[PDB]
Amino acid sequence: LSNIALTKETRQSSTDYNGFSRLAVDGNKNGDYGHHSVTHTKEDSPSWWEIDLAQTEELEKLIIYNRTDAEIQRLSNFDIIIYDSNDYEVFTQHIDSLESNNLSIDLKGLKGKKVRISLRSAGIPLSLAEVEVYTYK
Ligand SMILES: [Ca+2]
Repeated sequence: LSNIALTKETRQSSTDYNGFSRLAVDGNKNGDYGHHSVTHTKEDSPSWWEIDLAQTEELEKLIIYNRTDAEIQRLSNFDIIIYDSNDYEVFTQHIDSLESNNLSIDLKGLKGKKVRISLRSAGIPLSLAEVEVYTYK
């Protein structure tokens, strides 16, 4: 397995507090906001974040690392949406809440090019410490 998320092109609904979208693919899973490795949107309707894998890949695993210092509850009631190279949805999963600072999803070789994480409660900022996307097997 290799983490092909690293340094892929990212974007998000908006940015607050220097929480750039790229911070979720910098290879640093520290969720303490002041360690400067956690994304942050404004209070959007909805807040979302997206990664472009640059071409279609066989996806083995997705790992999402939450913020940990404060407001950890914000990463809850959300959707993970995977799209093909033509921007059509190929997979959706709804998440009620995280119990630990992270969630792992096996994708069993699902082919996709883009991954969006989008909150279903409007007004809530999205903050991610790290989103890792594994291919290989
Ligand atoms: Ca990070």
